[PDB]
Amino acid sequence: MTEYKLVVVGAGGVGKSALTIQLIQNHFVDEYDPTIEDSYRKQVVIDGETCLLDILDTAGQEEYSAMRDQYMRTGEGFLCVFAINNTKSFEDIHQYREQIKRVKDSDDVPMVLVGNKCDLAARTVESRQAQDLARSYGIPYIETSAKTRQGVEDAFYTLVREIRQH
Ligand SMILES: Nc1nc2c(ncn2[C@@H]2O[C@H](COP(=O)(O)OP(=O)(O)NP(=O)(O)O)[C@@H](O)[C@H]2O)c(=O)[nH]1
Ligand SMILES: [Ca+2]
Ligand SMILES: [Ca+2]
Ligand SMILES: [Mg+2]
Ligand SMILES: [Mg+2]
Repeated sequence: MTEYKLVVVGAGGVGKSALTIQLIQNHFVDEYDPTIEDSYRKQVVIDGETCLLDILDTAGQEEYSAMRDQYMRTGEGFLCVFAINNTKSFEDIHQYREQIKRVKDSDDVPMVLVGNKCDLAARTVESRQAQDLARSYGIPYIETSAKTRQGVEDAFYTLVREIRQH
């Protein structure tokens, strides 16, 4: 069938693993175990097409960031994740997009900007700010909560739909 290689990137603690695990395994990981590099696979039907999703869950911690470049190289589409209660994670999105552009040697790589932890009330990144960033990149902005599952499928499926416009 059709395989889509998705890669989840972004600062430490923003919820990359929680997001991926919610999508693939349908539960919320409450604890924080920093990731090195993990992969998940799942068959799903997206807009009538049977899809194999290969999802790479990457390290956001510099200390665990080892050979992230080598893992990112294979990706066909990237979720760039920040947390809406972590202004620095938003400010650092550019670093991740730059790394993507380097590893893919392209300025045209499918991506979605994701503002996670939208269930939390200590918001310091307003939707409009993130929309403006996404607009400058020519990509969608979607808010998610790995905790409530809000927007989780939408984020990943939207990325698949971006890969398809490639
Ligand atoms: N309230 C809330 N907490 C969340 C959400 N997503 C993740 N968390 C919490 O935030 C912490 C970090 O989540 P995690 O998914 O491990 O982050 P990460 O981006 O994978 N970290 P790392 O880069 O170190 O691997 C965990 O305690 C997790 O429960 C969310 O949408 N809402
Ligand atoms: Ca643990
Ligand atoms: Ca390069
Ligand atoms: Mg993780
Ligand atoms: Mg402000």
